[PDB]
Amino acid sequence: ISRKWEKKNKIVYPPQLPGEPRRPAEIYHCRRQIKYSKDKMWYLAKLIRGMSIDQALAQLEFNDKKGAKIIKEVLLEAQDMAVRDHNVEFRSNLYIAESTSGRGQCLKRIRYHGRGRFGIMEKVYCHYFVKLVEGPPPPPEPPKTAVAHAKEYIQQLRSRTIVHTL
Amino acid sequence: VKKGFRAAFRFQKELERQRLLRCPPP
Amino acid sequence: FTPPIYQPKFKTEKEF
Amino acid sequence: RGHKGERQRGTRPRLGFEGGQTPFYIRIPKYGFNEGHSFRRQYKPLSLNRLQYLIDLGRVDPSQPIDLTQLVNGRGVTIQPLKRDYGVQLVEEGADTFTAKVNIEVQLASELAIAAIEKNGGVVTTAFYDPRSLDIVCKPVPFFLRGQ
Amino acid sequence: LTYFSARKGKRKTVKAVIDRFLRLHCGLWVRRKAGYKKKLWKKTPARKKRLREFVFCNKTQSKLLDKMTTSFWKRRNWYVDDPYQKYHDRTNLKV
Amino acid sequence: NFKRISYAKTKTRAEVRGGGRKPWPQKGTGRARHGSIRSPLWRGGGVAHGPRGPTSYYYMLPMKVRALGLKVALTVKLAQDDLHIMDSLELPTGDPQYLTELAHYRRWGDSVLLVDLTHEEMPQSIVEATSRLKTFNLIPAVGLNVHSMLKHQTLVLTLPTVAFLEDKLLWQDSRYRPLYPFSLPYSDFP
Amino acid sequence: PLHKYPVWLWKRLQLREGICSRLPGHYLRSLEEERTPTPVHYRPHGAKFKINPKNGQRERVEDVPIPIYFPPESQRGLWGGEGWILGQIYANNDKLSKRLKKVWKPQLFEREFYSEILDKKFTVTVTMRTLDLIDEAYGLDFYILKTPKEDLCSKFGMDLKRGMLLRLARQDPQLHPEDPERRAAIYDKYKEFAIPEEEAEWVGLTLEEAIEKQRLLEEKDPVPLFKIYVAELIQQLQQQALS
Amino acid sequence: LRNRVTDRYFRIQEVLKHARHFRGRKNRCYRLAVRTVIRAFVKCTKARYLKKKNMRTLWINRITAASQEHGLKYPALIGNLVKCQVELNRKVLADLAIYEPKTFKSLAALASRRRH
Amino acid sequence: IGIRLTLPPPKVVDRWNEKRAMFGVYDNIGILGNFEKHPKELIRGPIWLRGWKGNELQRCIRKRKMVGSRMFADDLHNLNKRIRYLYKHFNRHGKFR
RNA sequence: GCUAAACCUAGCCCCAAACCCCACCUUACUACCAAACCUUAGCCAAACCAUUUACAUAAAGUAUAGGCGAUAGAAAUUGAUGGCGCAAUAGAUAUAGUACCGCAAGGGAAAGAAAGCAUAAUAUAGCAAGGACUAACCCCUAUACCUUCUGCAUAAUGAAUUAACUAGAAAUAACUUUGCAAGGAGAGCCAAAGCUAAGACCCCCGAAACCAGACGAGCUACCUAAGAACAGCUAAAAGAGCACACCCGUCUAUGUAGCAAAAUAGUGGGAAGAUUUAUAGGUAGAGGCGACAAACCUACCGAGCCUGGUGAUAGCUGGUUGUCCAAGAUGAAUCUUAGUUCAACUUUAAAUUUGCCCACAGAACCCAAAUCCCCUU
RNA sequence: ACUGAACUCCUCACACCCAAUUGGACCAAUCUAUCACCCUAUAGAAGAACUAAUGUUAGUAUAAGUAACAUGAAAACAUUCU
RNA sequence: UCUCUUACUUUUAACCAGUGAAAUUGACCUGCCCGUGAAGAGGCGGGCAUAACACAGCAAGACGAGAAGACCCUAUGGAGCUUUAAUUUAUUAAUGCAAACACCUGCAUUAAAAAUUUCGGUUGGGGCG
Ligand SMILES: [Mg+2]
Ligand SMILES: [Mg+2]
Ligand SMILES: [Mg+2]
Ligand SMILES: [Mg+2]
Ligand SMILES: [Mg+2]
Ligand SMILES: [Mg+2]
Ligand SMILES: [Mg+2]
Ligand SMILES: [Mg+2]
Ligand SMILES: [Mg+2]
Ligand SMILES: [Mg+2]
Ligand SMILES: [Mg+2]
Ligand SMILES: [Mg+2]
Ligand SMILES: [Mg+2]
Ligand SMILES: [Mg+2]
Ligand SMILES: [Mg+2]
Ligand SMILES: [Mg+2]
Ligand SMILES: [Mg+2]
Ligand SMILES: [Mg+2]
Ligand SMILES: [Mg+2]
Ligand SMILES: [Mg+2]
Ligand SMILES: [Mg+2]
Ligand SMILES: [Mg+2]
Ligand SMILES: [Mg+2]
Ligand SMILES: [Mg+2]
Ligand SMILES: [Mg+2]
Ligand SMILES: [Mg+2]
Ligand SMILES: [Mg+2]
Ligand SMILES: [Mg+2]
Ligand SMILES: [Mg+2]
Ligand SMILES: [Mg+2]
Ligand SMILES: [Mg+2]
Ligand SMILES: [Mg+2]
Ligand SMILES: [Mg+2]
Ligand SMILES: [Mg+2]
Ligand SMILES: [Mg+2]
Ligand SMILES: [Mg+2]
Repeated sequence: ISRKWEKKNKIVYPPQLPGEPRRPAEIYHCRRQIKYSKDKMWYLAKLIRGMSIDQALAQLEFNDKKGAKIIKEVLLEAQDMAVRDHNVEFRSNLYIAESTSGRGQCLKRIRYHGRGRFGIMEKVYCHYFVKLVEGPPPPPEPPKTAVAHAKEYIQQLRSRTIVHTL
Repeated sequence: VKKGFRAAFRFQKELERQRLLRCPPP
Repeated sequence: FTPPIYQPKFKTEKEF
Repeated sequence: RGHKGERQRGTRPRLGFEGGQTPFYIRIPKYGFNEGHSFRRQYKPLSLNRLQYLIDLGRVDPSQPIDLTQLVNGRGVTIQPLKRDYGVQLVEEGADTFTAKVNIEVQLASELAIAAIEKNGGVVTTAFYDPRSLDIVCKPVPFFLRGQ
Repeated sequence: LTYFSARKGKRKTVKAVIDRFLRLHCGLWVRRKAGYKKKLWKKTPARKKRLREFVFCNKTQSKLLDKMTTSFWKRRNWYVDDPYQKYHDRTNLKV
Repeated sequence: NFKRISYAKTKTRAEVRGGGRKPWPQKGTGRARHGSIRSPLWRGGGVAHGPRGPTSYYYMLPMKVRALGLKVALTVKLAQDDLHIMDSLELPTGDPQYLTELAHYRRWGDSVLLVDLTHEEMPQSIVEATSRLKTFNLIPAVGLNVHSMLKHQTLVLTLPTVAFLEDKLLWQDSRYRPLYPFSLPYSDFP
Repeated sequence: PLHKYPVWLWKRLQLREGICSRLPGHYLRSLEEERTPTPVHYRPHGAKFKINPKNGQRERVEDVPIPIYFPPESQRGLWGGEGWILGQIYANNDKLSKRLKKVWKPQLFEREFYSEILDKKFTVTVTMRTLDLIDEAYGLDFYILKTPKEDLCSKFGMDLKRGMLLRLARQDPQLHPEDPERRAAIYDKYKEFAIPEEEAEWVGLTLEEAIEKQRLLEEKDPVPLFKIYVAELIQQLQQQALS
Repeated sequence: LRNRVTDRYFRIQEVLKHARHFRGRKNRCYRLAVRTVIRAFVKCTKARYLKKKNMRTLWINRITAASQEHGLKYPALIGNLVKCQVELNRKVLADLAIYEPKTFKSLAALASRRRH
Repeated sequence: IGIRLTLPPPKVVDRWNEKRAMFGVYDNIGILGNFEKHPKELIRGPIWLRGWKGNELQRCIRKRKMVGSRMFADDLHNLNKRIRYLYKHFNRHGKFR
């Protein structure tokens, strides 16, 4: 197995010079061996990617999927440790930079089929990972406008060369 | 485990090359 | 007719 | 190994099988070419050329009687009693240049070989040996080590 | 044939070959012609003369017989009055 | 190689435990055809062409060839200045350090093969000195061989050993065909 | 691995160990020695060499005995070394025909024999060969005492041999009591076969019977250690008093 | 397992490095990658003929355009230059058409003059 | 993944231990000792292949002949089966005839 | 960054040496009531099969035997502790004959220290690449691989994919390189340049089967012993009627990896009898049993199952793993045409001397194209 | 007229495009001898190389988050109701 | 049942939550027409079409998936059955002859019961080779 996510909280950066932008805090948290399909968990993770901590908690509190409660618990734990151990000033000043689901260690069980035949069930388990970055959530990428998009087209036109010649 | 040293050493050399490419020394 | 073949039970009864 | 068939499968018929046609080595009639071969007596040839060569190189001493033991000790002849060798036969080859006076005992002797031996002033006698006596004569030392 | 006998591990001789063929030491195989004793009353004198002859074998036939016999049958035999003593060796053979 | 006897052995599909029954019928199962769970294709099956039993690699070069090899080794040592003749192997002391220092001073190799005529007459001092050394090996004349001559950088011979080797090796030249094994009595062979 | 000893020597090794080792030497030698039985079901070769007509050469010839099967009923009778031939034949006596299992059985008769040494009449299942052998021996007692174990091949025959030998060794007066002259005449007639009684006791005993006999001979209820210690104490006290 | 291959990693990597830019499992799974890499190398070998074939076609197309700008047809241009003993090849003629239009105009005038 | 991620523990070979140092001594026992002993008598190994060599079929025949009576029951059964199989293979299979 | 990857000793292999309290045969592990011995067969080889084959060294693969053929095959005589092993898919099956499977005989494990996804779905068009290009695509070129075939993109076979494992064993005679040389060889053997030594060369999986010996009649067939069940109505002592329980399984539908390796729902036949059924016992494999359906005999019975012979055999199918170069293509016999042997072709090495092409001359009477032959060239 | 091949020429270089089969030059890794003592060399060996056997074992995919499965109701969780 | 189908209820269904298989699968960036081709094309030629993706249906194609299908032919492959196929009578039952003075052994003959083994090749669809 791999347990690199846990180690990511223990990296100490060198002290910053006074004339240096304040490095945003980063909190890595995980729950391992959740009795839930990683494929089902992925939808919740994707849902809350890039959202503020409060917005993510609000969205998860009203979601019917089982994984929503687990993700909410993980997010609340991440917030608590961000305040206690990672010197985050405001609880709400956190956004989900990364949230993914990973395969867990699964168990194989037998499903009995109808003619003395069978299948192999997998008691599926998943991991859930979050990185919480301090600061307001980064603005959503603006849709590209006709002006910019035509600018790109004209740049492509100008890039043209006379190919296969002197 | 497979007896032998040359394959292991080759792998170590490849790992060292990749490490230098990923985190080249200052 | 060919009888079904059962796989060994140990393979599917494993636990952590 | 080829492609399919008995030859790739490794199961081609025995040697001498001809695909069902009566084999060559069986369609030829039996004839007594080798009947009793193992009971025929064999005599290693000793040409007068070889005898003169041995005498000249000193591997056979003509000053003493020459019998099968002396020939073998000088390595002039190799006797295999187990292969039905009954001894040595004198051979006229080299008679016209034989110039050695020798007392030689052999098992067979051609008339011309006798003539050459006697003209040089020597004596030749044909002496028989059974397989056991021949073995003992050819290799006496092993027999003496047998302790019989 | 038997390439490795079960008792000695040696190569065996096909005795059917020994009963039919004479090997001259140089490498030639002599044989009788098939049918040389069969229904002679209906064969012309020339055919009978051809059949009563001792005949050499092919190169491939000789190779087969060499394979089918062991080295014992391919040795020098100094028989007393062998009729084939002169034929056991080749003379004036260019290639 | 002539002394080599490899003891590697593997089990064939006949000798692997079990594997008598056909695992499943020829037809209908949808699986590959098999005849036993111990065929080479199976995990835990036999080895199709493995090392089979203790195998000897024994063979004898003609004794003339082996004696010629001894002669060639001696010539090579002499020509390359690795051969040293001693009157005797007697040492002032049985201290191995003396022997090592002597070799170093005389610019002998890292490894020295000392040869003496017979096992019994080897001086006690040299016996003691070489018993505690790894690269200074002391052997009787009857033990001389190409392999050890090559393994050891320098070859040290005594004068009696030289005479003995000359006699034994030259005898191979100018000897008849053996009528019977040379262990048996001969007119002039000790 | 390999056994230290060949598996066919394990019986001999066992004979050299345990009670079988304590068995008397003469009986052990009788077991060890094995002599080929007289030819019964095959004609032995006249000589050790023969001129085979095919090539006219002197070739060695051996007598390979035919395996004989002796049903357990034979052990209760006297078949003069005769038994069942369990073999095969070629139908119509040509090797190119079918090969068939064939059992040849001896013709068995019930006859009454009187033993002079035992003064008893035995009804014994017998073969004409046995009758002829008895005639050649000049009586049942002579046949029993002469024929060795291998030729006799009968547990009953060997028991009769042991009985007769014991009778001779003991010169038992039970042979025709109140007729000492007749008893002496019989013993003199069969004098040449007499052997020591210690040996006649072990004649014809199977290995298991010999083992049981030896165990019975050497079984002794352990002596109480009271007796041993009393003897030792008395001996020591005698030594002390003397010294 | 007296002798076991210990280099299989590197033997696999030699092939896979050439497939890393493929689509799908062909860039990961050796069984699939090796077949496509062989096809890629065979195409690379056979493409050396098509490169030369296409360059000449490209040169001929460009020369045709340039000559049509001056009322000539490519056959007339090429034939008349040959007849005037100018041995400029099609690569150079296309380069001149693109980068030396006055020189190409001169050559087209020369070809038409020779034609007349 | 069929590659170990760590260098194996160093393997140190003493080229000058007694076995290697005295290897080969008395290989010329015969030609240097009046042929009292043949070099093959220096060979230590199975009794049935001391100073002898052969293919597997010959080896198995020799093993059965020389120590067959001392073999364990199932080992001897395996040897008999192996001899039978090798006989069939060497005398009935193969490219050449 | 998940899953994972890796590891080294647990042991094992081949040699050498050495010869290694109590309970329990009754229903085993339950304190205590009046008898063993007896040819292996068959697979297989013979290309079927039937006699036959198939359960120290040297003499010698010789004498002998043999559908005289496949093949089998003497004796006289001679005398003689270690590892160029494995290292957890390996090595023992083994952490264990355990778990688990089977009524039973019996079978019999596993394991301890990349792929797949996610970060990051997707853009016209196409074996997914290559030539390229400033540029990912757009342009142009391009009919996956293996095997089997005259010929496969083929809508012929195999393959989801990764890892690990998984398939060329050897003689006779040659050739090459040494040694010695009319002798060689460490007895035996060969020798009219031979002899001695070495080097090079002969795969994997798969039947249906056959036989030996066990194990099976807790299913089912039949039988034995001693039991049990059969409402109500109608009829009267019934192989009686209708119809419950019960037994069966006519027809239909559903189900078809199913609830079920033969079921469900309805419908229907028998239902005091030749009935159904519990218990215990018996008959055993060329056998039993059978109201003969070739039915049944522990889910797969035109002859059970297990173990062994057995690595059965397979002229049949499939598979047969580094790089590179070179030479290399269409008759006879045969229980034979799915194969093989000889030829032809082909490859290698060697010897020495003509080879192909080829005009003129030449090659039949009877009643065309060309070919054959060879001076020159 | 031009276009048009791996034909031919041109600059440079050349053993470098057939099945079965055959000859040959190299060679990965492993072990052994002796080196090197760094990760190799010369040799001797051999369980010596896998894109393919409905191959064996293990992992993980696809089909697919699909087929399928499951808890009568309220309540004070005492209980009641269908 | 049908002309001739309709309505409703339950199950299934579809959506939501939980749990979660199987056959299958060379890779697929997986269009249509005509032509071609190992003779039936998504993939080749010429045309036409063509942003990208879910979800639910359908069953025309993927010579669709399931058992090295069914049927036919081959194998000097099995096995079963029947016989006036070939070879035997070991074994039993009869007799006969010897052998022991009803029983039994050996040898013959005849049966019964069985046992072992084989199924040549080329040609021929409406034959009688
Ligand atoms: Mg079930
Ligand atoms: Mg094939
Ligand atoms: Mg073929
Ligand atoms: Mg087995
Ligand atoms: Mg194993
Ligand atoms: Mg056969
Ligand atoms: Mg003998
Ligand atoms: Mg294991
Ligand atoms: Mg990966
Ligand atoms: Mg295909
Ligand atoms: Mg096919
Ligand atoms: Mg497939
Ligand atoms: Mg019952
Ligand atoms: Mg009633
Ligand atoms: Mg009724
Ligand atoms: Mg019935
Ligand atoms: Mg019927
Ligand atoms: Mg029927
Ligand atoms: Mg069954
Ligand atoms: Mg096979
Ligand atoms: Mg070529
Ligand atoms: Mg025929
Ligand atoms: Mg065929
Ligand atoms: Mg061109
Ligand atoms: Mg060219
Ligand atoms: Mg391999
Ligand atoms: Mg692999
Ligand atoms: Mg595979
Ligand atoms: Mg899924
Ligand atoms: Mg679906
Ligand atoms: Mg559903
Ligand atoms: Mg759902
Ligand atoms: Mg079409
Ligand atoms: Mg397609
Ligand atoms: Mg759809
Ligand atoms: Mg088929």
